[PDB]
Amino acid sequence: DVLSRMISEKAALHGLLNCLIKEFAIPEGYLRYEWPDEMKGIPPGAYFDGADWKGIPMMIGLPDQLQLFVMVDRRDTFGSQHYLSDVYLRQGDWQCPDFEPLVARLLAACEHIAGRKNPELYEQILQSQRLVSAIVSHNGRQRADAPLQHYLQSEQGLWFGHPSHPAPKARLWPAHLGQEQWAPEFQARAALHQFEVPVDGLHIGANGLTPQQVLDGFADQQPASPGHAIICMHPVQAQLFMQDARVQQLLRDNVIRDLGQSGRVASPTASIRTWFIDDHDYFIKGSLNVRITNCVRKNAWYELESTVLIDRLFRQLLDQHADTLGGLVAAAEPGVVSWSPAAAGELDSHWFREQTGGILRENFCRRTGAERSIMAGTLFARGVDLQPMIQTFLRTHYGEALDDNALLYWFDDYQTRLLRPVLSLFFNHGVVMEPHLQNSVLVHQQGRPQQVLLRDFEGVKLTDDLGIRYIHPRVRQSLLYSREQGWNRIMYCLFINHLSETILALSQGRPQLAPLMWRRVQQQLRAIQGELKQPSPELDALIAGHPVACKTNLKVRLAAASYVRLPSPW
Amino acid sequence: DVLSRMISEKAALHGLLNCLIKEFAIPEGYLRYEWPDEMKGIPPGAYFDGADWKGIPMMIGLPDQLQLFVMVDRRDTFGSQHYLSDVYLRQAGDWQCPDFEPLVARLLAACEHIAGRKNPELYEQILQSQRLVSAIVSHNGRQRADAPLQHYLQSEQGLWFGHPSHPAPKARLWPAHLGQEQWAPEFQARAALHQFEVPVDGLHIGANGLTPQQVLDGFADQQPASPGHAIICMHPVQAQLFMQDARVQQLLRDNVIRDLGQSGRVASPTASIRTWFIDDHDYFIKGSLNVRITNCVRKNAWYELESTVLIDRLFRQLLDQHADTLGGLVAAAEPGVVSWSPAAAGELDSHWFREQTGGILRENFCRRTGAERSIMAGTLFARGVDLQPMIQTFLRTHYGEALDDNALLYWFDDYQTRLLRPVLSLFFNHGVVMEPHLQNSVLVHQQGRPQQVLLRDFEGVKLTDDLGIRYIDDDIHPRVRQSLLYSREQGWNRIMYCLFINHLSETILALSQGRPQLAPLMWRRVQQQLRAIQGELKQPSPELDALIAGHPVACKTNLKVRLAAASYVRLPSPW
Ligand SMILES: Nc1ncnc2c1ncn2[C@@H]1O[C@H](COP(=O)(O)O)[C@@H](O)[C@H]1O
Ligand SMILES: Nc1ncnc2c1ncn2[C@@H]1O[C@H](COP(=O)(O)O)[C@@H](O)[C@H]1O
Repeated sequence: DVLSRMISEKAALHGLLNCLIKEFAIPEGYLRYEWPDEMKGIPPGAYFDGADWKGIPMMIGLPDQLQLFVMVDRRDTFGSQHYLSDVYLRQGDWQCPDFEPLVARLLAACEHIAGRKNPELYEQILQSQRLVSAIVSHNGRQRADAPLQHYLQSEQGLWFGHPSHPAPKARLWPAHLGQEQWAPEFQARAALHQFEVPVDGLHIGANGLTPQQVLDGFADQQPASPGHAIICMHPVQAQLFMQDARVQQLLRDNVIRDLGQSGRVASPTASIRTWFIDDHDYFIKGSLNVRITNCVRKNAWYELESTVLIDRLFRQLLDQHADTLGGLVAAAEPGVVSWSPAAAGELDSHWFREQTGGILRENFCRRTGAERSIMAGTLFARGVDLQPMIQTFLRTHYGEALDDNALLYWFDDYQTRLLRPVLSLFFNHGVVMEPHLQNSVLVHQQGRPQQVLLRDFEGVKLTDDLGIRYIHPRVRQSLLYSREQGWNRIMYCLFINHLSETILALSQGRPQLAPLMWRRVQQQLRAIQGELKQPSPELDALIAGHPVACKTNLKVRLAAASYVRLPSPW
Repeated sequence: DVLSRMISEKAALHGLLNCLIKEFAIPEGYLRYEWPDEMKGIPPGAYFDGADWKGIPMMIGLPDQLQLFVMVDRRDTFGSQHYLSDVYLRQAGDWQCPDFEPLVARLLAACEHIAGRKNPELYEQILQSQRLVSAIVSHNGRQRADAPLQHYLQSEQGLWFGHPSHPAPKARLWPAHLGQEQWAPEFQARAALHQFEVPVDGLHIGANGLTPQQVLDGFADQQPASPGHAIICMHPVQAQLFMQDARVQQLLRDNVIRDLGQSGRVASPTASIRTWFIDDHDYFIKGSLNVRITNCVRKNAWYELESTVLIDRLFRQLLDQHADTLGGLVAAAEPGVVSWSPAAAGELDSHWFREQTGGILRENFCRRTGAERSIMAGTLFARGVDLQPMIQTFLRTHYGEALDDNALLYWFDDYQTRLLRPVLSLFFNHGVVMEPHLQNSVLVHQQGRPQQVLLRDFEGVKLTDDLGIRYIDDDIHPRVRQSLLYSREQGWNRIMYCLFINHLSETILALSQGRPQLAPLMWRRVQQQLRAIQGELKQPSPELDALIAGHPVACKTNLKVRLAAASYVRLPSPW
């Protein structure tokens, strides 16, 4: 309980330091691995364990006459390391300030470096940590590695959320309407909200499903009277929707009808607005007009059309270019539904469509099996005891302690399945996936990696030189990336977001494996380069040793910023 | 170096904390197992590891407004626990964690307030001892941490930290100029012993089973002596002191005695400093050392030299006729004893001459036991240069694998039985009071399985008034008998302190590191063992009954007795 608060404060803190080190200290030059010239105020027990130093001293100089001390377990160029001491600060004698005080000062430091302040961020960092405390407390009695035993529990078990983010669990629910009833981390379940709507205003996109079968995937249609159909949305989305005067106007005129929470019974997933239904053919991905992680997460009209277009393309690449796809497994997105009143104003129509918009994703579990499939973020995350959960999950599958050569063999299998499809798609066809931890699902046979399923069509882009060569101009704009923009994304998602976290969780207690795992990534890049059918200059530079693009989560909140570069592990 | 220093500050702090818990806090009721009501100043990392609390909160109210906080691994009646955090202090005021010197200063001041007396000399002795430890850890810090457990001399030499419940374990007050490294077993010191040539007519020789001449050659080669003279030998620092005296100078000028410098056997001091080991020699040499080491002056008193003879005669008789009543005792013999004084000196001068020159021979048990099968207990249960209990690695090696709970309980059981039976057998059956603390004990083991617990040191053997004193022939100097004579209760306090607080408590804390739930199981095995031994005693034991039924055990002090003008306290029973 106090324990739960204490667990949450260390987790949040570690998230905030990842950002400081990655976004600011490494790019700008503020980090050195050295001991302070004067340790006054730091207790012996923070850096001395009885026999030796607890790892390596880390110092961060900060323009404002501010210093930061922390012990770490490794040197890493991507800023991935286990922190082995509390954080200490000096302006003067060293201090160990409380959570909030520490956040306040560190954020302040980042605001000077940035030249801008953010009124809202501070309260978001604290909100996020107070949820995590509620979460740890609620979930603290289960076996620690239980999230990795079933697909759904892994969506529900990203306790700490994104691991390089200042406010991972920021969720700004409306005037009451609840928290815990909608949180995956609380095993949230609910009947989806339903409306009955005239068919003249429906928009349906579909691939190999009839417009009727697309509706059937969202709602049982039988209660619809003729000339009508049933749409569903997040109960929170439905209450905000029934708060516009344009929806009240329509409900009073009996153009649309409210059917309450009468829909399929579903569990939301780590993305909050995508719902899972055990043994149904589809996940449901709706719009939620709510600030999740600082951002309204919505299905814009042209994205509803993106999705269809993308789905059809992956199907066409598979049927004809399977062997230049590098072993690709992806969840399809076969249908898309929205509603707007007939002969509505262009602006009204945008807003109705965006509010009611929904996508169907293939429930890959029917195909992969729900007890073989783990969201990649939960796989490489830490349990309620703050240990990386991967460690014991391998232990019970392997049948004993894993030696160095079993971690390297396992890693090799894993990273091969991530890199081969991603890099095949970008250089052979100009398709840009987004393989961060939360768009990837490992499929595994008794623990041995089989495939890494990739999802999320919102995140798929097409390059102007290649991909786009496979419709409305605004949809086109949404889909299009330059070859450079796209390569930055693939650099960040694959190496910094994903495998950097993979190697860290596998290499706990054994930091010497880290460069061994990096050399092996470098050797896998080479073998895949020779397997490509098109020019790959960008991959040559990465293989050479050139800097790697990295997306930012703190910095983008301070400036009026987007990406930095970090030196390459090889 | 900086790492070595920190290892020593941690080690010394822990020893001093032991004293405070054992001699003030627990007996006077200043101790509670309880979180502060306010944590400000203490960092999260000091009590929280990421998942759970690093053990149990320990807290001490010190009458002078001062309070103390330290995380410990267990609750213990004797003050035996592993400390799992730095030490924190607060007045009236946030918590803080002072450096070693201030931390020692404020702890000292608090114990002094209780006592009403200050001892700044003990303060300097605390700092001085920590510094020698700093040097010791740095000199030895590269050998394998359990190397001191592989050979007998090594075991005498690798008591890196000394007495673990003492505020100044390594403090040794030689004249400032004679150095520390040259005489320290922790620096693998060796030396030729210092010799004088002396006329035979002032020798006072005690021998059991040996001729006078064999006793002499036990200390030195008598070959360089001229007719009617012998060669006695001596700690070279003691010869420095012995030669200060005007009486000695006067013999030197008159050529009655000659100074032969350091020309005797090269030998290696052992943990008691004044007792030398020679590899493959029949005997240890135990000399006087008129220097303050730890809590006493290490002279063989003139009357202790007479009594050694009688206790050795006595032990031989017991071991020979009364075997069945001795509980399996193994004890190092002390068969010869030499000293010199001028034949025409009076009592006072003769007594003083005899204490400067006093020598005791003790049997090199390693001739029976084997050098590689023998370990001083003190070290056996001590921390290596890494601050880990050396017995852990010692046992895992000899057992091939990691020892499970049972394995440790079994090993403990074979150990305490062989320590307890002899000691209690000697005290109840015969009234012979031994002093079985960690340094008066050697474990004879076979591939790590404990075989004998040999016991040593006749200087502190006493005989009870009701029983033990019966063994001595009533034509003995009154002073020699006064020295041997304990009351039954004086006798019982000592044994209780040595057996259970000094010894097994340490055995148990070492064996049971990282597994504190074995301590009560182990104290229970101890208790069943007392009941067993009792039904085997030939005489009554109303004190053993009191102990079994959970009455408080007697505890010797090492800080309190240094502050008082009080030598003992009572601690509550483990069971
Ligand atoms: N390692 C991760 N990388 C990216 N997003 C993550 C990660 N872990 C959790 N998430 C969350 O998953 C959601 C993805 O949202 P989006 O990418 O906008 O569809 C965001 O709320 C993220 O905060
Ligand atoms: N645990 C211990 N108990 C008693 N003496 C010890 C202990 N550890 C080290 N020693 C040293 O062993 C020597 C024995 O002294 P004595 O009591 O005269 O035999 C003293 O110098 C002590 O400092």
